[PDB]
Amino acid sequence: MRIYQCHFCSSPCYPGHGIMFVRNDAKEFRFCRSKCHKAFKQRRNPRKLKWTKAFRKAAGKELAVDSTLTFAQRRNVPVRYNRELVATTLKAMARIEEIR
Amino acid sequence: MATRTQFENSNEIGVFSKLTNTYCLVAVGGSENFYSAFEAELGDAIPIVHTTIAGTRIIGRMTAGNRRGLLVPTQTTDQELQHLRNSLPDSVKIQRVEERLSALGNVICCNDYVALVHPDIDRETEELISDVLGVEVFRQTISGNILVGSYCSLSNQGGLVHPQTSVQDQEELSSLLQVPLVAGTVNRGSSVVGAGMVVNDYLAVTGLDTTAPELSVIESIFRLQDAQPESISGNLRDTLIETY
Amino acid sequence: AKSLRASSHLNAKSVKRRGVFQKAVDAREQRISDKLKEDLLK
Amino acid sequence: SHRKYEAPRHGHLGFLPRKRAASIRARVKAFPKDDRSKPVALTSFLGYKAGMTTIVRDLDRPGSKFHKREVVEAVTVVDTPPVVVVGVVGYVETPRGLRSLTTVWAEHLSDEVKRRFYKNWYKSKKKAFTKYSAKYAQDGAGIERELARIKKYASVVRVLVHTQIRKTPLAQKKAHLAEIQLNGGSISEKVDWAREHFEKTVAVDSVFEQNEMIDAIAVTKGHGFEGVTHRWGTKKLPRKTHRGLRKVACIGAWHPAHVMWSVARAGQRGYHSRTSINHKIYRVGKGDDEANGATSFDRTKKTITPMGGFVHYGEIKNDFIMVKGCIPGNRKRIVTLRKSLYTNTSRKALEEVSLKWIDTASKFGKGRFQTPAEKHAFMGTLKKDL
Amino acid sequence: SGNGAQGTKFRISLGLPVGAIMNCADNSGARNLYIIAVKGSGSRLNRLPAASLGDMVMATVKKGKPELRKKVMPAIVVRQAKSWRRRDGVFLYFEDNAGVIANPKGEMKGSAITGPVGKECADLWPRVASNSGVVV
Amino acid sequence: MQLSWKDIPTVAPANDLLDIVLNRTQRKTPTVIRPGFKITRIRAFYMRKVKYTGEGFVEKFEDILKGFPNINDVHPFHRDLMDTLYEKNHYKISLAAISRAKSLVEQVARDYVRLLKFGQSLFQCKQLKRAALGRMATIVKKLRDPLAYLEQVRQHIGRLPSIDPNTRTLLICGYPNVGKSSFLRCITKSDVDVQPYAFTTKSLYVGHFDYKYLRFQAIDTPGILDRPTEEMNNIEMQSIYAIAHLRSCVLYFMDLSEQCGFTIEAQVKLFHSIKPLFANKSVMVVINKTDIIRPEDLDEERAQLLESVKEVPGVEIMTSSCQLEENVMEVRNKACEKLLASRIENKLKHVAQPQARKRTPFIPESVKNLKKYDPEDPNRRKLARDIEAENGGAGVFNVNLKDKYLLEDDEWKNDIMPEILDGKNVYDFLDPEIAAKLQALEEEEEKLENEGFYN
RNA sequence: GUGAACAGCCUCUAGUUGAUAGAAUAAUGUAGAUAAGGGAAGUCGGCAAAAUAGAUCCGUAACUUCGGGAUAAGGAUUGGC
RNA sequence: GAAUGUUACCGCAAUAGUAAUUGAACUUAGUACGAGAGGAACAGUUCAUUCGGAUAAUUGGUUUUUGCGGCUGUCUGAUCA
Ligand SMILES: [Mg+2]
Ligand SMILES: [Zn+2]
Repeated sequence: MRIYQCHFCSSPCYPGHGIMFVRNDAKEFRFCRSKCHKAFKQRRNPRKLKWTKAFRKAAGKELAVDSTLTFAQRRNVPVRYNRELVATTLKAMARIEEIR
Repeated sequence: MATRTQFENSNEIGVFSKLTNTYCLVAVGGSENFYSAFEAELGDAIPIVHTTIAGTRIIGRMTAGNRRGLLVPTQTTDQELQHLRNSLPDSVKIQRVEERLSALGNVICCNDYVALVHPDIDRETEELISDVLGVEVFRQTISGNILVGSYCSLSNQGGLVHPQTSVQDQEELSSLLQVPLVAGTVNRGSSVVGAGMVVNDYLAVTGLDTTAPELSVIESIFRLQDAQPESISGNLRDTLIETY
Repeated sequence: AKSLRASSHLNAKSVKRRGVFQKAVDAREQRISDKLKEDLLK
Repeated sequence: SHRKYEAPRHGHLGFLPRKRAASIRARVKAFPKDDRSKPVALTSFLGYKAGMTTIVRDLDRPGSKFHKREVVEAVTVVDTPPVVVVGVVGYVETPRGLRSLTTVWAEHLSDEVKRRFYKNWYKSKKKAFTKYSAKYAQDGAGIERELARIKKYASVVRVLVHTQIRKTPLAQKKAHLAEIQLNGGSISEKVDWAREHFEKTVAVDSVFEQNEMIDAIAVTKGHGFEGVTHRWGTKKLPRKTHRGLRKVACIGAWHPAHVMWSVARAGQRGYHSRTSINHKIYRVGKGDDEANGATSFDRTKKTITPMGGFVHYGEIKNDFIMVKGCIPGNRKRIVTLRKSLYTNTSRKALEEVSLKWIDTASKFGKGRFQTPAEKHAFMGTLKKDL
Repeated sequence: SGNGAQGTKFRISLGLPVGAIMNCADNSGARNLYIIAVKGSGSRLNRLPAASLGDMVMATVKKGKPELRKKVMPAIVVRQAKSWRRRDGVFLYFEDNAGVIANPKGEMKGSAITGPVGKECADLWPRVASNSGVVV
Repeated sequence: MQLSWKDIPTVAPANDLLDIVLNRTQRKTPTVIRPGFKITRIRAFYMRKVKYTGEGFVEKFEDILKGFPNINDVHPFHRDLMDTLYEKNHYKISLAAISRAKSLVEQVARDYVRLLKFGQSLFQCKQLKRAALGRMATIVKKLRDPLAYLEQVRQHIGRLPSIDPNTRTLLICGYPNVGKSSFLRCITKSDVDVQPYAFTTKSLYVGHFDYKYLRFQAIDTPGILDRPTEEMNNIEMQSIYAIAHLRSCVLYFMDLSEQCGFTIEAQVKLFHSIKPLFANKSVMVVINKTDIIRPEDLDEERAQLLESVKEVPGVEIMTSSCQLEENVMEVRNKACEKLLASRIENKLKHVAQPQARKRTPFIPESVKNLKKYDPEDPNRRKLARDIEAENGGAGVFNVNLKDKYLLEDDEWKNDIMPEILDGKNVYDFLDPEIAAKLQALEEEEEKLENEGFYN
């Protein structure tokens, strides 16, 4: 399970939902719902759309940079998957939710 | 030494497998005959892992790695990466790569010391490959063939290239890779040498269609058989002339 | 191809049924019986 | 004329006549063969179609191209609160089919089944089974005599059960009453089990379990009078043809001078009883088990109820059965769960399922969040919040 | 599946009916392929045969090298451009449909394949995957 | 085509072929027509019947003509073999007769269709159709003998050997029963009679073997006698023409024992007579049955014949015996070396080096200590293939990938990754030393709390 | 007013509320529409739909009776302040 | 749909119709068979063409929810509406 942040509005894209677009440049874009895909087809700018999270990030709403947001980095390291580490990760996520 | 093996009904050993000097990867398609075929030569000496990449049996072309590390495409799910890491010792580095290309096995042809990459491969990917594999990286094409990972086979003992490689190109590439190179064919004249077989410093696996002259040439060039570091290739000259 | 009324296929299916196929259903029914009895024991 | 071209016909001639079902609750035509060796168990159950949802599970299927892969497929959620047995029916094998010998009620019928016996329930004086219940008087010989008569002659035993409608979020208060055949040997033991279960409740967990193959029978979606074009898939005429284009243009010929029953004319579509078999059960959720929608992977304290509730359905609070694919019948329709009628342990059924993640996002619109907590975390605090 | 194809193929959306034109995705010199027939297609009244990602079809070269004109050769579709349901739980489509000419054994004629190659086609055709530099 | 023309379509005799064609025409085509129908309908029906019969006959004749190898301009060796076996003159005459019958049937069908297109009555059309059918039947009946002969020749040619003249092949020559069949059996795996009677092999026998990774095929022949070729049997002519046409290197076998009662003088005379065929073959003399003669114990006068044979430039003498088959390997090696040298000489009418531009091959100690697997050893490895076999075989056994993958402790080997926790999947947060980052965040929170950040 | 225009639409003076209606929106029709991928592979036949449509600018061929073709064709813009 | 004392529930089934069809991927196999070329079959599995029954989980299409936002002309004095 690799739930993706929507390329348009950064919203989660759960399995079985949305459409994925593959460009000739091998760029994969996932649209959570038909609205985002159709807006991309019209070449609308997400940064200029008031309902897109990208616009809010630059507008100074829902602060883009914070210490808590560094934990959600899409790491490429295959951690050895230690059960104790697994439990500590769940506890850290639970605490980080409240902190964020 | 060289051993004949086949997939379900495909002679492209390198497509559905990736054999290195310290680990081997096989597809989970159909049954364990391929796994048992690999075990019959390697046994339990080195790990053999059943793994898929992007939910496909082509992990061999999708992945490229050496004794020092393994590389997987961005399309690989985290579950597959975790399974591969757990099935492999910590001595083998594993890291995902992010670039326009995805066919690492076809985009990268490399051994434990020297690596060949696609000319258009990005700088970040080249640096990551160099750091992970501890090998020199050079921008090259095999006689104009841009898919270095599919039309060429490389190993510490030697390398093999498709028959269309020019003599000057072979001479240049052998010097660059610091290993001997020979122009030949696998799977009864198939030009995709890099996909029709897999090879390491002590074991070679090829399709059943590989004729006896091709198997002998592979053995001579890759220095598998004892006391045959291309020495017996001189005797094979007459056989090749008669056949050719 | 062979249809449902194909004698050989029917015989093979019957042999499979006598195999672990019927034992699986028997185990499932045995498990269900325990919960059926528990429904009254509770 | 040999038509110059051979093509398959349109529609199935075996499903005719294509008429409306006799009743909303389809009656089971046949029951699984009674295994005399097996213990007494319930052969079917009554549920209500709550809706549908998405499920992703790692598929364990040797020889398939999707081995060790997470294949996404649809499942149906059926509300199935515990059912209560309120009687038993004995049948005697006659040369002219099975015949009902007698029926016994458990001295106390719930108000839900009492409503079933009256159309104008509120106007009715509610003179319910009280008289027959009085047959359970000091001696109660009549009930015992009927039970002994059932034991002596009945060949098969069918129990009478009704769904707890009050436990369902359905707006109706009248419950459905139907018979369920009892399996197992010692037909005396069948009636003994029925008597011990009189006025008691039976949960689905005691009838079906995970990975069990079941057959669902229910009345299909109704659509009223439908054109032959969609009722049978007839090819549309090119354009603006006289007498319309969405109809069969040729109905007969010189001989015979009568319209054949197989010409596939227009008529009522839907609302027809249909039997679907080999439906794999994926999840059996307990009513009191919190986090029913939590798998071994998700482990999040969330139920299977979609955000904002099921579309055209409620907020399921009791035991439910999850089965792959789809089942005929609309939401709020009663669906009967029936066994496979045979050994259906084919490797498709023998394989054990393992749900990786369960979809609980809102089916009302393009829901993007699984639980309100996720929505609040993503959208953050709003104007009304502070 | 047919000859050359390895393993079984799961059904996907058929976005390439007979007579469709798709851009060539191989360096053989062909520009576009005109589909005249679909290998393994079904037989039904009035139903036009249709191809899909990974299917083998017979197509003629409408434009490109003169030597390739007037002759029909087998081809393998690498892009479809019509959304199809992947078992992973996502609907995806390519920017433009394309195909590569191949022999009846599935061997590739061109030494390289340009543009992304569908995952299904690459998995179903080992030679295509070996000659594909980009997958998905 | 060449190389075992086994796919020739079987041809039934004239009577059987006519019966089959007539039955097919009667069955496939409609047979119900009435006088009340329009004359056009009857004419069309009868014309269609005649056309169907003609098309069936034409298809049969075309298939028969196509199936055969077209002996002319196939290959000198194959052409000569066909001529010697099937009497090429008669074979060509029969096939030409079949072709002529095909054209006659076509002409008859066309003429009868043209005549019937003007039919005026049901009886007239029926008579015309019957006349066309009878003409076709008579034409087929005239083909009785050629069809019967062609069936047999087709069977024989399908059952004939298929040797490639352009390939490197061996050839054994000598008197009958000298040991040609025994040598062929020993050198290569083949099924050939090794009985001692006059003519053990009545035709050519082929056997393949591999030397130095090159494919070789050995050819055995019945042999030839001292006849001057003025009178000879087809059996001997087959060997003669096989020697003549084939580039194969021929080996002349000899038996000095009392067996093969053509004495050593007769063998030497036969060798001298066949010498013209031996000019370009790089011949070698093989003395068979050495176990009972040992020509070292041969009279000098008799050895004079061997010396005279040796006088030819390219001949050499070899010693071998059927019981002592070890010499067969030496003879095979000598013949292969001679053939390869000749072909290399006629043909004329490499690896790269690093050059130095440290790296050395690497092999794990486990591989060095690994023992060779033995399929027939009862104590061999578990053979995970065999493990799957004992668990139901392919398509039934479910392989637990978690069995072998390495983890710090096997006590949690069969665990499950949650992979999700109310969004922000676990895999993203998976990273060692979480305690340090959590403690840093807690310190930041403590600073903010006492700083009054959260009012 | 908009608008090249007595072109289409709204409003002003003035004149009308006249065409049997009520309750749903089954099939099939009358009139007008939308559509994932292919773009005529359907049909005897591009039958019917669709596509460019005004203004400004670049530019405009074969032929020719030199008058025409021509708005040939093929291309770039059109809002508000 | 009246009529069989009435209403309601649960049933049995005389009778009428009926259905599923075909291909390929492994294993068994590069084994029997072969001089070589090449190539079997059953059992267990896995997909697929056509047809039939369902349902919108997910995706596409459809909009009178005229639900929301925008645009031209014109009218309510301007704005909002
Ligand atoms: Mg003999
Ligand atoms: Zn989005």
